[PDB]
Amino acid sequence: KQKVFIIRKSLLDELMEVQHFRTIYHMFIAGLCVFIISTLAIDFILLEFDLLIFSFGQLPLALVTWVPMFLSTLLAPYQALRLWARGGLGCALLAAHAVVLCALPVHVAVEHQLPPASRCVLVFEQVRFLMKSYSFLREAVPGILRAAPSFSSYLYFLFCPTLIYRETYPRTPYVRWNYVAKNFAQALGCVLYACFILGRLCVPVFANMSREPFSTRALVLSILHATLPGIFMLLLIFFAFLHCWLNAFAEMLRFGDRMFYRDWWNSTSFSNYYRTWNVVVHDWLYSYVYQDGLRLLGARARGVAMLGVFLVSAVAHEYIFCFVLGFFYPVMLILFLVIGGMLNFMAWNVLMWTMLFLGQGIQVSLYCQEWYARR
Amino acid sequence: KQKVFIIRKSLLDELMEVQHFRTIYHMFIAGLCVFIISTLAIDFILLEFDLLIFSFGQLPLALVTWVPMFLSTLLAPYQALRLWARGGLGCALLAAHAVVLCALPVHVAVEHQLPPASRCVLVFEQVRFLMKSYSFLREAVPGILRAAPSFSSYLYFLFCPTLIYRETYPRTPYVRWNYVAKNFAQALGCVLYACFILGRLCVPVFANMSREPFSTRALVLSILHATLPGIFMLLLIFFAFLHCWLNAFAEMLRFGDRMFYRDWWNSTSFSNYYRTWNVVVHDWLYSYVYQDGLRLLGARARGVAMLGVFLVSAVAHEYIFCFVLGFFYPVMLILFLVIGGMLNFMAWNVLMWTMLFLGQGIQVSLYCQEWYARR
Amino acid sequence: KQKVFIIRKSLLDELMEVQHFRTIYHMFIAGLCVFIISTLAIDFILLEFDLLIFSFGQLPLALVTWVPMFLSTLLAPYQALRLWARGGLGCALLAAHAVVLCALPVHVAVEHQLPPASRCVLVFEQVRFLMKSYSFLREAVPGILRAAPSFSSYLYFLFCPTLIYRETYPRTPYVRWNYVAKNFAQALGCVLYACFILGRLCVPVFANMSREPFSTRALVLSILHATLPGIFMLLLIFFAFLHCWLNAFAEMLRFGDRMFYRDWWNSTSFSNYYRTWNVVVHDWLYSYVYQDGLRLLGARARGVAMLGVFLVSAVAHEYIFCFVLGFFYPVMLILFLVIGGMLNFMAWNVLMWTMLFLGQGIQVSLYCQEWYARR
Amino acid sequence: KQKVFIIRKSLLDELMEVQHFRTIYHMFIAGLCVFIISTLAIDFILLEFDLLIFSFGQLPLALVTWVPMFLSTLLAPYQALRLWARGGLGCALLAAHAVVLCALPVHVAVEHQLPPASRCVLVFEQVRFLMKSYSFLREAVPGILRAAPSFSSYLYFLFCPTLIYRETYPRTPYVRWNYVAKNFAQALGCVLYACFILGRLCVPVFANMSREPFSTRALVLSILHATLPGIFMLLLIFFAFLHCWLNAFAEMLRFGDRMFYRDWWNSTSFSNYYRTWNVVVHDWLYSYVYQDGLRLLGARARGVAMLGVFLVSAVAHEYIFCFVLGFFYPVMLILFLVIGGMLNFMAWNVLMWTMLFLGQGIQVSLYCQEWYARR
Ligand SMILES: CC(C)c1cccc(C(C)C)c1NC(=O)NCC1(c2ccc(N(C)C)cc2)CCCC1
Ligand SMILES: CC(C)c1cccc(C(C)C)c1NC(=O)NCC1(c2ccc(N(C)C)cc2)CCCC1
Ligand SMILES: CC(C)c1cccc(C(C)C)c1NC(=O)NCC1(c2ccc(N(C)C)cc2)CCCC1
Ligand SMILES: CC(C)c1cccc(C(C)C)c1NC(=O)NCC1(c2ccc(N(C)C)cc2)CCCC1
Ligand SMILES: CC(C)CCC[C@@H](C)[C@H]1CC[C@H]2[C@@H]3CC=C4C[C@@H](O)CC[C@]4(C)[C@H]3CC[C@]12C
Ligand SMILES: CC(C)CCC[C@@H](C)[C@H]1CC[C@H]2[C@@H]3CC=C4C[C@@H](O)CC[C@]4(C)[C@H]3CC[C@]12C
Ligand SMILES: CC(C)CCC[C@@H](C)[C@H]1CC[C@H]2[C@@H]3CC=C4C[C@@H](O)CC[C@]4(C)[C@H]3CC[C@]12C
Ligand SMILES: CC(C)CCC[C@@H](C)[C@H]1CC[C@H]2[C@@H]3CC=C4C[C@@H](O)CC[C@]4(C)[C@H]3CC[C@]12C
Ligand SMILES: CC(C)CCC[C@@H](C)[C@H]1CC[C@H]2[C@@H]3CC=C4C[C@@H](O)CC[C@]4(C)[C@H]3CC[C@]12C
Ligand SMILES: CC(C)CCC[C@@H](C)[C@H]1CC[C@H]2[C@@H]3CC=C4C[C@@H](O)CC[C@]4(C)[C@H]3CC[C@]12C
Ligand SMILES: CC(C)CCC[C@@H](C)[C@H]1CC[C@H]2[C@@H]3CC=C4C[C@@H](O)CC[C@]4(C)[C@H]3CC[C@]12C
Ligand SMILES: CC(C)CCC[C@@H](C)[C@H]1CC[C@H]2[C@@H]3CC=C4C[C@@H](O)CC[C@]4(C)[C@H]3CC[C@]12C
Ligand SMILES: CCCCCCCC/C=C\CCCCCCCC(=O)O
Ligand SMILES: CCCCCCCC/C=C\CCCCCCCC(=O)O
Ligand SMILES: CCCCCCCC/C=C\CCCCCCCC(=O)O
Ligand SMILES: CCCCCCCC/C=C\CCCCCCCC(=O)O
Repeated sequence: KQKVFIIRKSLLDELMEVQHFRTIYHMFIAGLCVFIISTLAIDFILLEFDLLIFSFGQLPLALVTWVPMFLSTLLAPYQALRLWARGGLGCALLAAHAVVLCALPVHVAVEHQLPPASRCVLVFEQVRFLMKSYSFLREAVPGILRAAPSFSSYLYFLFCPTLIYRETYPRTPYVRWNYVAKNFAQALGCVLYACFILGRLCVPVFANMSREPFSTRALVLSILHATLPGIFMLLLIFFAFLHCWLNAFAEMLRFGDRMFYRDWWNSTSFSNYYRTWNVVVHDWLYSYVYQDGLRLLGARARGVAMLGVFLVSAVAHEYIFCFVLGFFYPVMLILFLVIGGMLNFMAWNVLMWTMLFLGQGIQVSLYCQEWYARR
Repeated sequence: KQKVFIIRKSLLDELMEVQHFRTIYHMFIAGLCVFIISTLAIDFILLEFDLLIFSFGQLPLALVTWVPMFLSTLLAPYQALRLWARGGLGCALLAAHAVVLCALPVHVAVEHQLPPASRCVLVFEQVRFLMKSYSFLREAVPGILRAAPSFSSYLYFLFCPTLIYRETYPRTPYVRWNYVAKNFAQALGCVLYACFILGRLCVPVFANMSREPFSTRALVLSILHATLPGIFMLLLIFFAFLHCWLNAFAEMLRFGDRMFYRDWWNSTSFSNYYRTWNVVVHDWLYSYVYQDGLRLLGARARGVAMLGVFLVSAVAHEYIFCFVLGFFYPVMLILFLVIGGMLNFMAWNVLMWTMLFLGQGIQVSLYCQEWYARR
Repeated sequence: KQKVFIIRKSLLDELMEVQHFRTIYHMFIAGLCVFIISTLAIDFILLEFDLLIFSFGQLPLALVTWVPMFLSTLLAPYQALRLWARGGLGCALLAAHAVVLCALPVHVAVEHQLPPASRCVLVFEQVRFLMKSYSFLREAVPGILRAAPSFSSYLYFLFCPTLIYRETYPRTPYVRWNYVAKNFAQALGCVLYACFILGRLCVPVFANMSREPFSTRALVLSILHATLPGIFMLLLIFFAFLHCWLNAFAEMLRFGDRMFYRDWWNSTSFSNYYRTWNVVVHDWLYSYVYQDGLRLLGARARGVAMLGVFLVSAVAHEYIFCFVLGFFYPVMLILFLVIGGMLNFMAWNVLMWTMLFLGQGIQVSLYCQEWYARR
Repeated sequence: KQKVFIIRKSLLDELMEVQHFRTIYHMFIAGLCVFIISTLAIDFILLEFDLLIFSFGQLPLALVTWVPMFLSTLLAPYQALRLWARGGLGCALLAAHAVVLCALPVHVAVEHQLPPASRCVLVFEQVRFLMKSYSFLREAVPGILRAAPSFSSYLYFLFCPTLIYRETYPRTPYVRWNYVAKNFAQALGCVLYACFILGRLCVPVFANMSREPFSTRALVLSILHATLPGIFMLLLIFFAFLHCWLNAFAEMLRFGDRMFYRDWWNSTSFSNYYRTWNVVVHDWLYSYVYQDGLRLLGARARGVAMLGVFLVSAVAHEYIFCFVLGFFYPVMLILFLVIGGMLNFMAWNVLMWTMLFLGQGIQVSLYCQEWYARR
């Protein structure tokens, strides 16, 4: 079974009309308004824009080095498949493409001493492009093996908010530019909220790790003190980059099928949590690793087939982190596995939320430790 | 217009069945589970039961001095009205009743050096009894002025969750003891949550006010650091003593009409906020001060009639606080007035939530300052 | 034969209407009025409230340590039987319940140096709860043994004036609050009468036991001098705690079947005296020891079966006394046995009344001796 | 209206069959049995027969000097009226009769130093004989005044339990000698009970009045200590000499109309108390002073007519007391008047019983004081 596309609307959006959720939304904006008034009134007697100006250090060079990678992932796979579907040298071309964005974004990352944010831009873009380039390839190839995909659909697909290539993509009548303006305003608001959290309740508690004799009193209490930044960081990532950002693009491109996330907050079974969190990357990983592993192995036993998807999911995130902050030690590999093992096999809903709270409380602390032990 | 009673169910209860709210409920229990695991794991290498054992110092003497006050407010008003409705000395008896719980709970509060919690018990009980005793009198008196209320209904009314005396009180078929057991379990859970907040994120930041040279750096930043304890304290008071506790008693006594609070979190207009927060005391204050002021004055201009209710509401809360922690300075009088003036006259919803957040952030800080400057 | 309940009225109550008994009742109130006028006129040139304030020393702590015992005996037996009737761990829970009010009321009695009155409160409450908790268990268990009792009926039963659990309890139309007010007024009057007796005709004769060379002149004459306090103490216990108090609760709870005592004062045979004095505890002891001993033993000879009930009745009262005044020596064990042996086997009515008069004359004297030899 | 005689039975006798009163009766016999066992067991290591042997000092001379007085009151009035009803010297004879028992029982009382008991015998006999001799005279005389009573009826009347002379006296079929034997057994039992009270709870507390500095501490407390002997003395006088003794004679003489006392213990109004206590002397006093005062004065105003009966009643009792113990000071004149004034003019039932209790408590104390201040 390969995914078939329908015209359902993003669950939170149709839910965002129910009044009590507009209240919760307003309560969180009040929370932002409290941080901005208090930080203003304190630092007046300027702001924590220290992070934004620092973190976005070489953002010009980041975007100027994004451009050629985008041009390469645009041209290379299409030309490769087009000549290859005329019966050549494509085998070398797509491999050269696989290299041009496997070395370039690492070279430009390390050799030019990039800050974290403008590093995370390029690393996300390289995984993104690898995923959807390969997706298009594995879709188009079986069509060629009889004893030409439309270019416009490909270029469209490269900006479409989904990683599955269908060259159908059932669309909406028109574009509510008021709605996309609101969505990007909220996305920027979310970035400012995350900036305030990392500037105020994350750094000041963790700046002073130079005064640590390997005691467990400034690690456990610090982890608990940092669990709330942790949960806000994760939940803001969710809202900003899965309901603000992807819905904004799903609007601009007239893209239907806006189910990027089903109710993950309701997930009783942990399988349901994997199923209904970030459904776009889940759909790619499911279609192109699980349902291809099952075919390649021909395995009745998914036991080895799955834990393949989990292993790829585990290395991808550690690669990203290890890349973004230049840290050789994986924590979220070991934490990913130990949380996997706990929630997978070992009102149940509470345990997931608890093991998610510390699931963040650990991530932030153990990183802000070595982000300063390296500085 | 005097209030008429109907068999509607408490809004949050019928809302508590909708699944996303069961999620939020579970998220908050996860929060509690994180505090208990972390406090256990820290203080093992015992608990903050320091507060519970301290705050409930003479709780025995508190309940044993509650008993006679309850016996007096039970007997005195009924006997007085009963002989007074036989044509006597009642005028002296009700005045003696008005004294016996105006002096006794102050005497036993000050002259025995009571802690805060077992002080707040008696002060709530004395205001409670004054309010509903007077309520019964002003209901039954006009019935007597023709040129006898059933006693069982009075003793019932004295325990009924509403402050209006109707001696009808439309009732429910039977008693779901599973539901009341759940409600009291949640109420105790709420007290443990509040204990953890006051023991962990309120006291440790505020213990060190002995090292203050009248700087505004350890007042403003401390107020913002204490805004979140503030909001949790208020919102736990709401859930514990308006949906856990009063619904539990509204169940045990087969009492219908469980509308103690309409959607206050939705209140756009501030008048609506006063209308739909703690509807029981609002209903008493409305019926017996506003609609009686309007009658006494005969005033077309409510301008003096209202600001009477607000003034009584303002002195009552300051009396409680000033009593409970033995503090002569009113803050929430001046704060009550300055917040009144701001939200009353000066998407709007956000401003209320913001001016509520600091509305708490101020109360806690300015008190935990003088609770230690006196100790 | 297990007891079946009927709607008969308490014999003394229906007798209290016959005019000559209203005379005797008035004669005894005259007696009280003589003590109050004379004590007032003497001690003016204040009262014997010395005993009431002393005896009720830590009455606050007594009621606050009563509360958890009541909560435990409410919850534990029901929850245990309920899960045990779902096919568990109940066997441990009821044993933990059997401990929580076997140690707690002894600990709080001895380790806090309680006075006699506020000791007798808790010791009565622990025996009371043990008796009716066990009663409920042994009633409900045989219902479960087929190859759920209503909770409301259990909590009701826990306050019902009878120790047999029936969950039927045939009830009266309504509640004569005038009658219950009268009953509690009489009960308080009885306590004041008993206070006056112990303060005037018991202590002043017995304070001077420091001047005793083991002579029989200040023991026998003192015993006779103290026989009348003795009879008034017993007969006031009868009227206060079997016709004032239990009828007041049998009224408040709409409980029918108010036969707590048949005409004991008429008892010719001593078996009839055991049968018709304090019929509630007699009914429990009969149903759950005699009629269960007969079943367990399968004994045609009740000779060992009875003297079981008598032995339990003998140890229970000595346990109470030994507990209440902290006296290791049993007298009313030996006196209970010697009076048993005399009236059981060895116009006849007179001998019982005589052997009751000294039956009291002994108890008081032999106690007020060692209550001061220990002080 | 002069009294007319009917065949009603003594109220307590027909009441003595109702079972609860047989219980009270047995309770009082138990009380006697306790005094006899305890006095025996004490004085063994003989009895208080000291009083009986002392008080009945010259009882032989008392009876031998009773005889001639009886012979005189028998013969003199009959012979006087018989000759006087033959048309003489009768006017001198009845006057000589009035002297022969007005001087003789005083002479033999004082000049021979008689003890109290054997004095009270003769003083009762002289008032008794005066009353019924005069009664017969005032009955028979109006029959003679037309322009002979049967002797046997007179001699009978002189022993009849009533003071009104009717020479009809409606009689009963026969004589239940079992019943009269029981009555005299009870009468002797009552004398033994009174002896025990005066020997044990009256004298030992009052022997030590030689050690009094005119303090009010050994007068008020002693009066209260002696109120219970007081009430038993009065109530035993009632039972012994109005239900044991007069009913025994009302049996032996086949006399109907045994209403010597209606329910005095029920008397709400004090007029009812005078009406229904000792109805025999009341009937004489009513018939021969009140209904003759009203005739002599012809007074519409009974105000002076009554207070005549009260004055005669007041002097008669003080004469008796003053005679019996040789005490010149009247207390029960002043107490009679002060109790008269209080209960006559100034659930009401209680006050009478209270003012009776002290009404005795005073009498005994104030006498046992001067019975020893004279000895
Ligand atoms: C949030 C994470 C623990 C998680 C839980 C369950 C399932 C998944 C995948 C297989 C869909 C993920 N990982 C993810 O979605 N990674 C991609 C993104 C991501 C989210 C959070 C994090 N952090 C934990 C910082 C990193 C990447 C989504 C939004 C931005 C990219
Ligand atoms: C919460 C408060 C600012 C407020 C806002 C709007 C309207 C009212 C009244 C007129 C109903 C109140 N005050 C109140 O309800 N006082 C009584 C109680 C109360 C609530 C909070 C506080 N604190 C602010 C600690 C004190 C009392 C309700 C729950 C317990 C008693
Ligand atoms: C009064 C006692 C000697 C007695 C005689 C005959 C039968 C019984 C029982 C088996 C019903 C008792 N004991 C009793 O009833 N104990 C319980 C109570 C009791 C009564 C008197 C005493 N005292 C002798 C002080 C102690 C307990 C009843 C009222 C208060 C509790
Ligand atoms: C008992 C007395 C206070 C009293 C109250 C009310 C009415 C009367 C009369 C008018 C019938 C009397 N007095 C009386 O009855 N005197 C005669 C007797 C009497 C009774 C008691 C006393 N004492 C007070 C010792 C003296 C005489 C009756 C039984 C023996 C003679
Ligand atoms: C606009 C700026 C201030 C960011 C606002 C973020 C808020 C409005 C968004 C981001 C994540 C969202 C939450 C994530 C999921 C849940 C759990 C659900 O059971 C209740 C709604 C709730 C709690 C959502 C409410 C709206 C939400 C809180
Ligand atoms: C709070 C501080 C650290 C600001 C954080 C800035 C970074 C972490 C945030 C802000 C804007 C975000 C980016 C905006 C949108 C995109 C395009 C998408 O195709 C890849 C992810 C990427 C590149 C996001 C990654 C995370 C991001 C770069
Ligand atoms: C049981 C213990 C842990 C206390 C739990 C308190 C939680 C479950 C209760 C107390 C107060 C309640 C909240 C108060 C009002 C709102 C605003 C509304 O727009 C969304 C629901 C929400 C957010 C409620 C959800 C449930 C709630 C959070
Ligand atoms: C967190 C720490 C300080 C514990 C706080 C304990 C106090 C503040 C809480 C816990 C239980 C609460 C009480 C329980 C219920 C009642 C009965 C009601 O008729 C008056 C209010 C009153 C008396 C509550 C007042 C507030 C209260 C006393
Ligand atoms: C109200 C205060 C003063 C206490 C009064 C106690 C009196 C009124 C009560 C308590 C015990 C009762 C007594 C106990 C039993 C008997 C024996 C019976 O054969 C006659 C009634 C009699 C004598 C009762 C009469 C009423 C009584 C005496
Ligand atoms: C005369 C002086 C000593 C006063 C005596 C006070 C004591 C002995 C009396 C007064 C009130 C009585 C208590 C009131 C009612 C109850 C509740 C019942 O479920 C158990 C017995 C118990 C607890 C009684 C026991 C005896 C008691 C405690
Ligand atoms: C035979 C010896 C022991 C003397 C016995 C005296 C007793 C049995 C007699 C003498 C006086 C009598 C009492 C006097 C009047 C009353 C008041 C009445 O409302 C109840 C009966 C009662 C209480 C009588 C009961 C029997 C009585 C007590
Ligand atoms: C307790 C001690 C003092 C014994 C008292 C003995 C005296 C007071 C008692 C015992 C027997 C009684 C007497 C027996 C019967 C009679 C005959 C009657 O026609 C006159 C009264 C009279 C004479 C009684 C008067 C009181 C009396 C004399
Ligand atoms: C597993 C690692 C996470 C990789 C993140 C993938 C994000 C989802 C992928 C594609 C949808 C994004 C489409 C809209 C972004 C266009 C912005 C741009 O090109 O600058
Ligand atoms: C304005 C000051 C706030 C006063 C608080 C009043 C609370 C609401 C009043 C009555 C409803 C309470 C009924 C249930 C409580 C019974 C508990 C008890 O009696 O101990
Ligand atoms: C044998 C030892 C005597 C034990 C005494 C037992 C008393 C009779 C038992 C139960 C009936 C009492 C019911 C009314 C009391 C409720 C008062 C309360 O709970 O405080
Ligand atoms: C007012 C002073 C009291 C006087 C007492 C009078 C007693 C009642 C009078 C007469 C009835 C007595 C009849 C039986 C007694 C005969 C005994 C005898 O003669 O020895």
